[PDB]
Amino acid sequence: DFGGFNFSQILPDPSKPSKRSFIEDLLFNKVTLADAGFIKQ
Amino acid sequence: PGTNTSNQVAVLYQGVNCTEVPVAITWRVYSTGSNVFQTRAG
Ligand SMILES: *[C@@H]1O[C@H](CO)[C@@H](O[C@@H]2O[C@H](CO)[C@@H](O[C@@H]3O[C@H](CO)[C@@H](O)[C@H](O)[C@@H]3O)[C@H](O)[C@H]2NC(C)=O)[C@H](O)[C@H]1NC(C)=O
Ligand SMILES: *[C@@H]1O[C@H](CO)[C@@H](O)[C@H](O)[C@H]1NC(C)=O
Ligand SMILES: *[C@@H]1O[C@H](CO)[C@@H](O)[C@H](O)[C@H]1NC(C)=O
Repeated sequence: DFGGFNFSQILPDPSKPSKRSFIEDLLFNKVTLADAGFIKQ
Repeated sequence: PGTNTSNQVAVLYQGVNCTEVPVAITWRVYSTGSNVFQTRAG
């Protein structure tokens, strides 16, 4: 009850395995990385 | 930790998988194990 203001799209989403928000997921999807370097999985 | 705190140390093999060090077996006494722990860093 934030006086009618909405923060759902920027607050964490518990459903996903990662606790990123909707917009954070959008940003991570948009930016593409290279040379992961994660035990060369 | 600090040298005067203790002479005990731990060794991290960056980007190395915990099977390669046993496979190899430079000091190698630490390769015996009993404390091997695979992390995302090595
Ligand atoms: C606060 O955050 C946003 C907008 O400020 C709202 O998101 C969407 O709001 C409506 C009803 O409020 C609902 O839309 C429905 O979502 C379901 C689940 O994804 C979807 O299947 C439907 O087709 C429909 O789109 C839903 O609550 C929510 N999600 C979507 C995709 O729109 C939110 O409702 C606002 N609520 C609060 C308490 O602040
Ligand atoms: C290590 O630093 C000084 C000198 O070695 C010593 O006085 C101090 O007690 C030691 N620190 C710890 C946490 O043991
Ligand atoms: C390499 O390390 C990962 C854990 O980060 C492990 O899942 C995988 O089995 C290892 N690959 C081997 C030993 O070939």
